[PDB]
Amino acid sequence: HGSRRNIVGCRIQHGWKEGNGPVTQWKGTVLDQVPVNPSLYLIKYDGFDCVYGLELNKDERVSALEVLPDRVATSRISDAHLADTMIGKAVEHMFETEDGSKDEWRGMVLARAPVMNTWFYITYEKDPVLYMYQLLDDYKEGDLRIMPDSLVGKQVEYAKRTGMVIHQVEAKPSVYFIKFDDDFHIYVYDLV
Ligand SMILES: O=C(c1ccc(C(=O)N2CCC(CCN3CCCC3)CC2)c(Nc2ccccc2)c1)N1CCC(CCN2CCCC2)CC1
Ligand SMILES: [Cl-]
Ligand SMILES: [Mg+2]
Repeated sequence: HGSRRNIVGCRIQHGWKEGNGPVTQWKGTVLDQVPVNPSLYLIKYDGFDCVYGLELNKDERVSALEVLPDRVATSRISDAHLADTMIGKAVEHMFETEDGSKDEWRGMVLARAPVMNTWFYITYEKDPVLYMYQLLDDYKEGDLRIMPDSLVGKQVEYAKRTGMVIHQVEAKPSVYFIKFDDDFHIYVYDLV
């Protein structure tokens, strides 16, 4: 009935059209495939640090999906001990604004990212979606300071809106990834 190759670990490009807007072009890297919903992929789009969830084969807003011949480089971590003990910790993450002023955001390092092995999954208190950064390099730069059964498959309802729990964070088993309807962000909540 039709068999194709898997796209996890591959870089892709596709067109995007929402509403009466024009078709825009995008490049990205497919990070993983959700077990409790294999149609849902986690993608890191070129030039942005949020991890997004899209059904790249069923979403009618997607067009001209192609797989690139690019091979994501398998670099070596410059500091395995720091990379290992940093996971699961609360952090202060320094960012830079327009005027050059510095914003500092409370976050938590969740895990090492797949496919891009020098990047880290991280979420923030005032922005609880899934982010990806090369945290070891910010740490050396001095912009990162470190501080001292599964619900996957269930649905969660919030009043601000329904989503599904798609992943349990290993280092913090009460923290889960949630994919909400009609929102391509991956939310990171503590479900207690
Ligand atoms: O460049 C972005 C950015 C990104 C995405 C977005 C943003 O929302 N999008 C951009 C790309 C995404 C790909 C998914 N589609 C791509 C094809 C299919 C679906 C989705 C949409 C954004 N939007 C924007 C830009 C200008 C004016 C109005 C809206 C902006 N930044 C700068 C860094 C900042 C960091 C915030 N964290 C710092 C500490 C804690 C929070 C985030 C915003
Ligand atoms: Cl904060
Ligand atoms: Mg603070």
